[PDB]
Amino acid sequence: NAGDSVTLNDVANVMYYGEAQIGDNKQKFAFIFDTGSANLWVPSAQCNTIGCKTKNLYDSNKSKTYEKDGTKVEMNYVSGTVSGFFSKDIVTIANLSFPYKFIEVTDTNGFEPAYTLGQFDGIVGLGWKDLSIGSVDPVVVELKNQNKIEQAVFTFYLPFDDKHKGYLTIGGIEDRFYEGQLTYEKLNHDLYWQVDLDLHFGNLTVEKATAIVDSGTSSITAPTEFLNKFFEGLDVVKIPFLPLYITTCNNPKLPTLEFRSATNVYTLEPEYYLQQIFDFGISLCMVSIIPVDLNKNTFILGDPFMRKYFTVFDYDNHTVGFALAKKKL
Amino acid sequence: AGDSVTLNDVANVMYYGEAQIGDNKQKFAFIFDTGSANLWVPSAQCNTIGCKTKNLYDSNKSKTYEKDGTKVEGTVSGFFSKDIVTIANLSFPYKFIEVTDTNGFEPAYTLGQFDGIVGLGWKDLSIGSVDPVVVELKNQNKIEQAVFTFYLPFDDKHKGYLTIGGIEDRFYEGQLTYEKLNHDLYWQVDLDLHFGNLTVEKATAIVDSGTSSITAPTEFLNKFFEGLDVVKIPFLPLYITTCNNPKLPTLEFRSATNVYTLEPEYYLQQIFDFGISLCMVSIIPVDLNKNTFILGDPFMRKYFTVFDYDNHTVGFALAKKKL
Repeated sequence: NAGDSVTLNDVANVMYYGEAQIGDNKQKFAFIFDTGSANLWVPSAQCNTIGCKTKNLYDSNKSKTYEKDGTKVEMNYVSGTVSGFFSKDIVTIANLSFPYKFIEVTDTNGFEPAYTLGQFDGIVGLGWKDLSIGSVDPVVVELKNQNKIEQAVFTFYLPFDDKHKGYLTIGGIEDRFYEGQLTYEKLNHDLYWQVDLDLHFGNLTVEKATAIVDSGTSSITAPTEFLNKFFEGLDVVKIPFLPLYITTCNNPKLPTLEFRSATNVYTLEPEYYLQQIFDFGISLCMVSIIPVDLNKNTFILGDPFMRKYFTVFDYDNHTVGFALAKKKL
Repeated sequence: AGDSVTLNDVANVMYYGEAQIGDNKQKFAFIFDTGSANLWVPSAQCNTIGCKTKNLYDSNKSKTYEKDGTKVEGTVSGFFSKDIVTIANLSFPYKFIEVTDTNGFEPAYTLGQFDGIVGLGWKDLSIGSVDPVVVELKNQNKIEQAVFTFYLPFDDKHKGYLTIGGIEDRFYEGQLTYEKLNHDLYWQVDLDLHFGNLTVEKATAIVDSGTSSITAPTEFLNKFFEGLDVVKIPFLPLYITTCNNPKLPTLEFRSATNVYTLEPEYYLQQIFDFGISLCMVSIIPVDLNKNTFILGDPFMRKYFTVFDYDNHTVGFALAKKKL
């Protein structure tokens, strides 16, 4: 149960990034690690677009272990659209080099404006394999298969705020990151890490909601209609044309969020979904609860929820685990 | 003698009006945009997330459709088409873009209540070298001068207007003041600028009905904002200050012969009010050519604007508060 960690750098509580490497010469890139998708991708040396103009581009010419593939591919998100092509090379994460098949991205035009605004180069998928010929095993599964970790498991620890680092630990669950006992839940489908829940948000309930636990979303997200009802009488103001929700930091009306599994209960107090945004004359916060319409009743438990709950993702037992993150390491 | 399209203002970020294409006279919502030079409508064969709630142009239904198909394309794509456009019951043969892919309009194509954009720029700004709609109309004897004007209502509770073919009394006070274009491209103009402590000689200023803000290059803007008590939201183009922030200076723009100003009250939009009153500042960073600034809606709300092809000028006057 010996773990292996990539340090995660926290920018303003909105995105967490870590470093990994590709190529025998070990080209460095910044990544979001995204439990929502399955591939590793990086912006290619031959990505022209404006977005790529600022990023670290992967150069195959300089890697003695590169191996052409050339298969064009296009994968999509909430985020949403991205295109390019498969390449094999040696990838290094935390300290483990392994041969992987990844995507060089040459088109990032439906990754705007998420991409340009961000200080990541590409994305490490920590999701589940596609049933397609021959999609790749996700990096953590591959590691297990190559016998480089003993368990196909990874955890997240995100620090309460700006002044401390976060951690993606691969291949072992480390006591240092939480208090009490992990609690575990069963998954319902295997596209991603999806959990069944009963939600109580202020006056609002939904029985049998499904929550994606997703490390690369910086908010709790919920269907528009339901979030519309959520905010009413809460004295939350939406900035027109922006996904931005502002309220007074000490708003006493703002409820503690409950999510109920079969046996368990997790709550999310205001303080974990509020980020101070302004401080002249009053303390003004953004609320990290935003509307995204996905499948029926589908909610995403992103960074705010994980800032409270250290979370374990076990491919091997098909479960997600939860416990109170330690306040200091 | 003008013809005006009514602009509806949503939240002060964008104004849209209606136009038509084709004999079956299909209707669409357009941004009327002096910072471009083509007409773009979404195509019936647009697929993307965005297009799926729009009014999509269907050549098949219009008997006056004439097929072009020339591929056009930073990151919006389609093909050219000919058909008759009607704007302000002025009807004309035109070459526009049917858009099939919407990602370059999409940091908020989906969020906006528009279908397309009618460009109001200069032919040399156009893809495909299209005479501008107002030029056509003057050539065709359909209006009286190649001239158009914008009146933007200083809030939601009022209609705005794009008037074509004439400069109308009803929109302004005092004299009109004119600047000659430094180039026939954008509606662009040499101004000396004075933003607080920063001055800049002979900057170029694009007068732009499709931008919702003033724009300045990045470094210059972040310097303008230092010590003003303005804060940026991580990760967005949003800047928030207290509404009666007394340190906010009036923008100043000078030509050889005229002076224009823009006080805080024109570049601030109220945003929060629980306890204290908070504002968003309609000045944002954009990097174009070296000393190029955009004078967007915040400026045009103070100043009624006149765009004149014949005399290669823009004119300015204080907009009537009440029509």
